[PDB]
Amino acid sequence: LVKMSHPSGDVEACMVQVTCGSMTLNGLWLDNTVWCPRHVMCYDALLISMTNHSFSVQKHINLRVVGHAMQGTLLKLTVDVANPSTPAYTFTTVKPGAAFSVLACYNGRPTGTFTVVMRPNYTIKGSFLCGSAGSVGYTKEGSVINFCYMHQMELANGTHTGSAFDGTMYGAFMDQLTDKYCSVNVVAWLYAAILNGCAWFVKPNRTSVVSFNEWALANQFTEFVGTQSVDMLAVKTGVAIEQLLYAIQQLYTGFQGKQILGSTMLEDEFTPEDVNMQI
Amino acid sequence: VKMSHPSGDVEACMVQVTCGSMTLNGLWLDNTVWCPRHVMCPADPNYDALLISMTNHSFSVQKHIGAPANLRVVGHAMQGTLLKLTVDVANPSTPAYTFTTVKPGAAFSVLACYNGRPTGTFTVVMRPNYTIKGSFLCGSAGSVGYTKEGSVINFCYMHQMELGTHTGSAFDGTMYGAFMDKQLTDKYCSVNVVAWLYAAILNGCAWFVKPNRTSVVSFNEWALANQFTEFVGTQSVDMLAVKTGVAIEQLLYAIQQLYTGFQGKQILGSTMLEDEFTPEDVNMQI
Repeated sequence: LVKMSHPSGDVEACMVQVTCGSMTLNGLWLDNTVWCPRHVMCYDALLISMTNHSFSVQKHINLRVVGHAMQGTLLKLTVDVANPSTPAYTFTTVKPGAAFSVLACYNGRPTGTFTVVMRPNYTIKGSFLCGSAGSVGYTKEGSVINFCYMHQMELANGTHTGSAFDGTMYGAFMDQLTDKYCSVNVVAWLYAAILNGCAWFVKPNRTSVVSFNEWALANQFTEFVGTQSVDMLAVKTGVAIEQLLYAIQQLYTGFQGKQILGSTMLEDEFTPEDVNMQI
Repeated sequence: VKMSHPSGDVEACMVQVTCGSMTLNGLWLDNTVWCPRHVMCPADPNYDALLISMTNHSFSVQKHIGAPANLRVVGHAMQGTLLKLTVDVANPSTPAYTFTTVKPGAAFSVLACYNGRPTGTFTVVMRPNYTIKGSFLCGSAGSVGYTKEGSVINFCYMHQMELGTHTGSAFDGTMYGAFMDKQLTDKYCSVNVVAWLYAAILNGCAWFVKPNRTSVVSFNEWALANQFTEFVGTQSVDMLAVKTGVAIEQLLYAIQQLYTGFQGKQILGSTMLEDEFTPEDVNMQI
């Protein structure tokens, strides 16, 4: 079990530096659009201020701005060349629990890639430094890249958030509720354990989904919704979901010893789809 | 967080290499395609023999990503556990590159491929027993590991086999830890826990740094019998030691008492030690 990101090449070819007056950060060049975070101008008063000569766009790794809009927390620039390296793409929101890949960029230059999970408090625990705004998070299905996160800000140490390409910011933060354990990913990780001969924590005892979801409201766990991915894990291991929901209720109380895939606490950052693909 | 280099560069150089009924990945730089030598093996073999049996067209090289399609093999040599295949088209997308061998504790990025197609990228550290903890399935041999200083790619790994651990070749042909294409006990990476501690100090968890200090030379001989690696300090560590004020010898003592166990305490809310982040990592991310 490894934190595994999509290869970053397709996205790499779309990362541009967008600049406006003093501030500069990362932009996403798709077709004739350049997406970027709007605080590049620091709002409706600020938009009237600018002209197309207020934005310069550079590709590092020759563009003129001939259009300007704002859409939510995002600037929708238009440019005179369609990116010849534009992947087949989509805009979509990620619901909490789900994982996506991040291309961390600075001054329009990609420098790192890693995977994060969209936390239940609508933040993400990645590694972002000053000027990484405009880095893009994405997943990939078949051949269609699917862009789901533009980076914008850092709330406290290590907690970051950002927007979907519809301009909406995750968790409505303007340019934090308590975190919870993603119950369905914990379930996946527990199945991953069983599939690697580490099954000391399984009992015949069971907790119904409804009982667990009530218990979850009281202990900062997410509502469990079963999926085909989880069901396939159930079949292969022989161990029912509800057994795992019981073991969670007990393991949270403490590991009393005793390890699971090298960890002393619960892991909620690997998804069912993650586990299936890797095991 | 575990953080791999962008892969677009390397993605441009991945090909599929076919020989008989066997297919895996190769790396395409200049006129040379490197691939693991067991692509020659039908379902203990004698590689020098099979390499003789190789005819002008026993090798086929497809490139799937970017602009297709097929490359003609023009000559074939063996080197170590790899094949050096020469092709008449030079890779236009070849970058500046070197062939470095990583040492244990060092971290490199892997690009996992299947039939020439990149499918995922992650980061491993090379284990003290010369294995890596990857995610690799059938047909992933040929997947390459690399680091990038400047815009220079340091290719350091070609994936060969599964032992649940993994190993492969340096690009000079030599398998890591001298495994054969037909496991000693792991140890804790002393310098990487030093680096991990330093990230704890830098983050507000500083309780373990008693003013007592164990020297390098003595921690080392201690390590030889408690499954730690010989500590070798580096300028990267020293930056992490000036920024905190805590001396290396302090944490070397702290490892000696923390190995016994955490006595009901948390560092980074970890009960065991983490040896999978490097001083370079800490320096970059904190």
